[PDB]
Amino acid sequence: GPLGSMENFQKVEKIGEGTYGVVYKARNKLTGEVVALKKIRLSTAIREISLLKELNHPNIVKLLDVIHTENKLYLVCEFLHQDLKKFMDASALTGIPLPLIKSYLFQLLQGLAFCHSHRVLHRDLKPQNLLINTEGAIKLADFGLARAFGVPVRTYTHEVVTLWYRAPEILLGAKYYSTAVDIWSLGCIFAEMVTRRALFPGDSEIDQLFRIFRTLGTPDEVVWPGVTSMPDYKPSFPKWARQDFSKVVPPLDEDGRSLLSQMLHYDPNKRISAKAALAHPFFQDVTKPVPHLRL
Ligand SMILES: CCC(=O)N1CCN(CC)c2cc(C(=O)OC)ccc21
Repeated sequence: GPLGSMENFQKVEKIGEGTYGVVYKARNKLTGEVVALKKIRLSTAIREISLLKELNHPNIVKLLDVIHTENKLYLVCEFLHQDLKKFMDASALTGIPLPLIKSYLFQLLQGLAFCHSHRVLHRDLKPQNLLINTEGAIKLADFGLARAFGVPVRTYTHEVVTLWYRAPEILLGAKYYSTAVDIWSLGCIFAEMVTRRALFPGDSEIDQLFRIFRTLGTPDEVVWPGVTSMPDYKPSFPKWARQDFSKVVPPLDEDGRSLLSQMLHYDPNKRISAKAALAHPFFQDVTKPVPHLRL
């Protein structure tokens, strides 16, 4: 077993925790570089992860190296100074300005268009893993693997937001997710930036599914062909009627609501793609504003 390959890094503070890893702000004792370090205590993962080292995009957090040591895997990443979750909480009383919301949505759709073109899915987009900098950029981080691994961290306080961004086909037991799962997650994040409240804040898998049903209507073969034969579908689901989007995301203009409605189509095969969404009229006036960041 290897040793010593981490002596060059000085942990500065903890910045995140997940089911299978802990994330630190760290200073390379030699380089002087400040990085983010994910520590996973302990195959197909090595090839899948090392493939993420080549997916380089201005809207994807750069993965710098992958360091295997003493039955611990380290991921070394570029460091950003704030995540969208904290920025959204910092703006809860003022709201994020719409031109900045639009900029952020456009950039993340650019990021997803890139990954999806390379047949990479994120699988777990959440405000907490969208990272922002002072110059107005936002970046995707913490790509979810197809086969999770690593010893679960016993100190992991779970989070209320865990299921809030999960696409309905995942919740209904689809075995093979498509890139449409990421568009759903981003639509949920788009709505939350606009309204300052989570769109579908479910606290169990069935609560998550039912919160979606009460808002968009219980799906049937009319809007989602094949849904009634999905693994976890139950003919005994309650039958809620669809609400109108004017009530779900005020104060979003008609272009925004139109784009959002397409990001939240039940049928993954009808849900808009990242590339098509970039062409939506909502973005004809997109700009790149500066956020006001504290630290
Ligand atoms: C290499 C570490 C990594 O894989 N990830 C995904 C895990 N997290 C979330 C805590 C993360 C945060 C930051 C960051 O700059 O936070 C301010 C940078 C990278 C990562």
